[PDB]
Amino acid sequence: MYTFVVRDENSSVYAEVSRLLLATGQWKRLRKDNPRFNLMLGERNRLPFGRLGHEPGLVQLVNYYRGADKLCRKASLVKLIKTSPELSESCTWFPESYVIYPTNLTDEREVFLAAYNRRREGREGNVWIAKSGILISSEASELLDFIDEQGQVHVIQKYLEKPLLLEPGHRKFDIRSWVLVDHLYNIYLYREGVLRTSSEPYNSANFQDKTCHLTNHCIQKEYSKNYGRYEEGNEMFFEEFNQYLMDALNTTLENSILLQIKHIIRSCLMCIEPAISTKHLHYQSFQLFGFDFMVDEELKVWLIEVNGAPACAQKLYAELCQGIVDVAISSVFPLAPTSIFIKLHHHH
Amino acid sequence: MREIVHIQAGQCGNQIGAKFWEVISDEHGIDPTGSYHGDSDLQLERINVYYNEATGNKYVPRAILVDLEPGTMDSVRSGPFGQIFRPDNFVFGQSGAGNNWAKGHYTEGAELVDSVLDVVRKESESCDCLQGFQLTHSLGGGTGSGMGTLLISKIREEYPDRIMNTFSVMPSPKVSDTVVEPYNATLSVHQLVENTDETYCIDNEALYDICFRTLKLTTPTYGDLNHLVSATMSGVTTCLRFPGQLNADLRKLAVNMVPFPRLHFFMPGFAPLTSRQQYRALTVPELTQQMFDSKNMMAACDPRHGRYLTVAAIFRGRMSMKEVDEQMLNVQNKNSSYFVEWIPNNVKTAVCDIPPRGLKMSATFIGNSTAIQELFKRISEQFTAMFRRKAFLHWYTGEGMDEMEFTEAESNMNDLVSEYQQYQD
Amino acid sequence: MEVIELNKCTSGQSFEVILKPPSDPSLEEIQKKLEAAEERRKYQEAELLKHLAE
Amino acid sequence: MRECISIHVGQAGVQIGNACWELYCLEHGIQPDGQMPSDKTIGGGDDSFNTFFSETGAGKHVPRAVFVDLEPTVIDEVRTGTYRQLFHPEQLITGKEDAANNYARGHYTIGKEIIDLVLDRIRKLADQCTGLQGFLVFHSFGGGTGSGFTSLLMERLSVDYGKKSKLEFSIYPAPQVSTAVVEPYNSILTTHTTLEHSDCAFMVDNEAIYDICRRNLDIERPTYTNLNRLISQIVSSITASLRFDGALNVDLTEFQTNLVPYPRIHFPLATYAPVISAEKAYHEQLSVAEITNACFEPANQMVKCDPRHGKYMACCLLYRGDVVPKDVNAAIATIKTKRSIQFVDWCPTGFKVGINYQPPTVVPGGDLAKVQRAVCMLSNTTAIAEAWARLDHKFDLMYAKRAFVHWYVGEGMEEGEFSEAREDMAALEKDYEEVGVD
Ligand SMILES: Nc1nc2c(ncn2[C@@H]2O[C@H](COP(=O)(O)OP(=O)(O)OP(=O)(O)O)[C@@H](O)[C@H]2O)c(=O)[nH]1
Ligand SMILES: Nc1ncnc2c1ncn2[C@@H]1O[C@H](COP(=O)(O)OP(=O)(O)CP(=O)(O)O)[C@@H](O)[C@H]1O
Ligand SMILES: Nc1nc2c(ncn2[C@@H]2O[C@H](COP(=O)(O)OP(=O)(O)O)[C@@H](O)[C@H]2O)c(=O)[nH]1
Ligand SMILES: O=C(COC(F)F)N1CCCC2(CC2)C1
Ligand SMILES: [Ca+2]
Ligand SMILES: [Ca+2]
Ligand SMILES: [Ca+2]
Ligand SMILES: [Mg+2]
Ligand SMILES: [Mg+2]
Ligand SMILES: [Mg+2]
Repeated sequence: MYTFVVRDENSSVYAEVSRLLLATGQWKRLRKDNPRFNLMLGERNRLPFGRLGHEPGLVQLVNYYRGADKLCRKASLVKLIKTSPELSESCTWFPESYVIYPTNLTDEREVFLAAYNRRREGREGNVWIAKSGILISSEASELLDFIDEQGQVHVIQKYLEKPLLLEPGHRKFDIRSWVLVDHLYNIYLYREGVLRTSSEPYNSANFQDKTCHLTNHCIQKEYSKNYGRYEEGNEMFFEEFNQYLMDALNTTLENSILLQIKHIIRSCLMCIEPAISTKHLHYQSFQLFGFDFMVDEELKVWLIEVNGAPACAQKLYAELCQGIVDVAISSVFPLAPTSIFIKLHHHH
Repeated sequence: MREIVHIQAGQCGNQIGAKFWEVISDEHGIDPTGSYHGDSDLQLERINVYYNEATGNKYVPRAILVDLEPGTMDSVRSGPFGQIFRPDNFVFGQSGAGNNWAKGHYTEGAELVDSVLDVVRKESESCDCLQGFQLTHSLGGGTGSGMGTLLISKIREEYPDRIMNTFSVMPSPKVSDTVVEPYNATLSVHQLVENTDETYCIDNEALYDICFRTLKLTTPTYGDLNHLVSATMSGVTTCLRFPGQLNADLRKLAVNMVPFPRLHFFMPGFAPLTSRQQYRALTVPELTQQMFDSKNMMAACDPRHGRYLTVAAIFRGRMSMKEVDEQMLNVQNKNSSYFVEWIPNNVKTAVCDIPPRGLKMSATFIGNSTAIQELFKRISEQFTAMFRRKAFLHWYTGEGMDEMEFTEAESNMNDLVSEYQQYQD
Repeated sequence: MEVIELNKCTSGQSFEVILKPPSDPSLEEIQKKLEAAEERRKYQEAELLKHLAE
Repeated sequence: MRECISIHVGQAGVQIGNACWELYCLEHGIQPDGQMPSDKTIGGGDDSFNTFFSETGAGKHVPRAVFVDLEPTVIDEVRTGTYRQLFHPEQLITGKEDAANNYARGHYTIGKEIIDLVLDRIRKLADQCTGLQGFLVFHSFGGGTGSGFTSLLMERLSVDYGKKSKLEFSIYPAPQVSTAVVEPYNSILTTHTTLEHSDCAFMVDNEAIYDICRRNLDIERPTYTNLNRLISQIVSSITASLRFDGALNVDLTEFQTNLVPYPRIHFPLATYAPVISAEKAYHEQLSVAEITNACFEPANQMVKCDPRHGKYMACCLLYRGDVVPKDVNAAIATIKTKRSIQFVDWCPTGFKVGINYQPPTVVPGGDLAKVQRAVCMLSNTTAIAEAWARLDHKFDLMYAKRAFVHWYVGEGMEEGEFSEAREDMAALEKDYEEVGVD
């Protein structure tokens, strides 16, 4: 009889996993403070990794990799890419980025201004976006003044000025890919991705209205007036987006976009494997990731950010959650296909 | 040289204590005349914990037999091992106690208690370093109950910093001598709450139901019940009478089993308990499943009605100690809802290579469970059923007691129950 | 990757490797604490004997 | 030459001490009778081994050790053991009844009556020293003696030997080899009153030694003899510099200098390799880089934690056997390019290396196989704070209910000393996070 605890009541995802576990009639849920557990669906912040793997006779498994925050943080990712030799500073799938600490607090302010002035003199598009509360602007003075107004670390990166727009609509979009890494450090990619499309026509002469620029499901559902017009919940799934790429562009989602996505997921996760691997550890880790990509009018994929506690599309909770029980939990605590994942083999 | 002084008081106290020395004397190789005839030096390693060494390599138990009537003790002296007990250690009167707590505690008992302390002092003065005392007695009678608790009160006065342990038989109407047993039991429980470090609660109803349902004894006797207590008493004292990586003295066991001074009442358990299919080998999983099963519990309390504060199991015989740890960690991690989460690792296990006579391997269970409150709840209800009508009170008022003293015992135990309740949520 | 202070002897040797430059209670006070707890024991035991005397 | 007086308190300290001096004798070539054929200077000499052994005119080499236990069962083994002849009866001190796992008992009740006798016997060893360096105190966290009486001896040693250094070898409490439930209380109590009296403390978690015995030595249920024969290997590696010719960690002061930049953070993590089962017909011998690479595997750490998620403050590599500096630097280079070794910006990113050409000595009939080369890494990472977290948490679970507190108060301790001890650990855990996390 396997036992688990729940310490993140907000996790819509693992809320379903915990639901499926009990459905098997073989997983018993304990109080969140009961240290005699097999599986910890742990909290987001300040998860007590140091207390794991110290119970005699219990093989303990947790749903967060200790140290993955280096990849799921705005500033940490920029530092990781610029400093890591595996990714190098010349990484061709991550927009030019800079860490900018607010002046009321190393910092890459001058390093940022140098590239900015170079672009201004070169007649090239000099539109950047600051975030950590997001600001889009083409004047460097505005981006820095906004970060100083705040008190937290911000990151300034190049704003993709030639984004691929879906027709009809002439509208921006992003692609979410869920990626599951099990205890053996295999990289499994969910066959089902979602496009959170903007229901507004992309306008390049006005970054003030961040409705046609920010494809966030909450912004399109709060500050957009065409929400849910072309696709339900501003969410186009791989089936449709694939058929579109063929009819309009005469290419497939696999060749034009997925190969690059599968290559970006690999390079990022493999880069940090020696730092977060639980191969020879007294406990075992696995985690679900949400990668967000941008696609330009040249069919080139760019990495926006990585989410460590990602939510799933309403239509894909049952399939993915159960899949998280098959390859993540049951692979360590089996019960007495046609996989819904894509194993990205690599060298460990 | 951490000696233990044993005292047995009253009919039940002496009949059980008799079989106890009969059991361990066999395990240590001490024949009915005190001479050693074993074959393993492990028998003698800690032999001096319960025996003295006379001249000629004779081993004499360190026990003091006490009763207010000669009858019971006369039987022991004529019984199997009666010749092994020190003659001076027989301290008895002639009036009897009449199943009256007041007579054992205040009148008859008070006249004989000073002379029992004379023998206790004499046994202690011979100890290199006295661990503490252990009393065996019933609570429903008059001598073991009334005079026993008077003995503890005076032993704790002359030895305030020694461990006081008791095997206490709890009365039950299903296995009753007289209707005043709840009165005597309620009066003793308050004494034990104060002046004992560990009390092993032994319910006569549990012993009876085990003999009828599990052991398949059509008509159980007091002898039949005493077999189970003998085996249990031998089991709990295994970590004391033999060598092991434990190094457990009475005070060390108390420090790790009693998280609160008043909640020091334990539920013992034994396994196996086979009916005569008695030669079959019992596996480690079977020993464990039974040892934690309530039908093997001797307090007549369902542990699944409360939570374990601490648990201590002893395994005897040649068996995979690895497999032992596996099953123990399987019991806890399969029913963690019954162990308090605020005492980390409150379940400990010891192994012993010498099994009891006639068993390839066994397991003795010692649990400090909040479910024990159900026992005191029984006694309290039977006490109040009569006391509200003042039934049978004349026996006690005639011996010098007052009704006020009864009301206090009533409350002092209801408090005890209430204390067990808060730690159960 | 530098080696500094290399010392060799018959039974071994020792050296340093720099990979990157950087960026009581008196005796009286204890007797009191010891005796303080001894007094709290004697007071606790007095209340026990006072209890038994009653 | 300066002397080192070892002190062993409680069962764990006494038995570990027995296993170490058994090893010291095999290493230095001393027989059970205290005779040392190679020592050409009889009854005297200022050699490197004389820091741990004195010499009688009869040529006997007597450890500079004191064994103390509030109960005589454990120390009676030394009196009639194999090396019963090494010690004279004055070196072995025993009591009548122990502390029953009650810190308050070993410190106050019982310790008050025996403290002045232990110091007197130690003074007898000091009087045989021409320049006493310090003391090596071996004890356990969970025992009432090891925890309770140790902290009292440390306070008194700081008074009678103000300028002498004091290192510790402490046993961290592990449920798999313990029957005590109150060990968290004792540990947090003894660390509080000992913190400002110990200059450097090597913690060994039985949980770690236990798994190393099951994993490497194929021992299904290891005993204390197994756990101790292995710990005396690590202790040997850490004390070798004091007992052999050399230049690294030549005196007890160098331990505080090379390993403890901050006073309170005086708990270096220890990693050892290789540990090879002797029952293996023949093992392929590991290289300098492979054994050095193992020093960053959590498997062979004396305290299970993830150094990757901390910051190193210092780092010592102690090699024994066939090791030349060239190989060490080669392995280090490759390890830096593959491992996550984050140092603190206010500390050099470097490694001190010691090499002794005599490979690890193996006890005949022991569990460990003879290897050609082995290493012990003493690294001071903030990751060892994981240990304090586990312990402090168990303390909080019980103390929230005052469970078992009546036993301590009953022996004269005040309840305030509990929270006062706990609040110090809350400060200790804070000093570690300020130094490591960003
Ligand atoms: N590694 C190792 N640990 C031991 C050894 N002996 C005891 N321990 C550990 O020590 C802890 C208990 O402390 P003890 O040394 O037994 O207690 P003590 O110092 O003798 O003090 P008392 O309570 O008075 O007996 C437990 O966690 C044991 O696991 C040993 O020989 N080796
Ligand atoms: N450099 C860039 N170029 C183009 N668009 C960008 C961009 N940076 C951000 N965006 C827009 O912002 C959105 C992503 O914002 P970001 O992910 O940084 O904020 P967030 O993390 O709070 C939302 P999420 O839930 O995806 O994590 C995308 O829809 C994208 O259209
Ligand atoms: N288990 C057991 N219980 C007994 C035995 N004899 C009496 N009792 C119980 O003890 C109580 C009677 O007390 P008893 O010892 O006879 O009175 P005392 O001699 O004055 O102490 C009753 O509840 C009986 O059920 C016995 O041999 N074995
Ligand atoms: O004193 C009592 C009362 O016993 C009662 F409390 F259970 N006796 C019982 C009736 C016979 C006796 C001689 C007078 C002894
Ligand atoms: Ca009379
Ligand atoms: Ca010499
Ligand atoms: Ca000092
Ligand atoms: Mg985000
Ligand atoms: Mg009777
Ligand atoms: Mg001890």
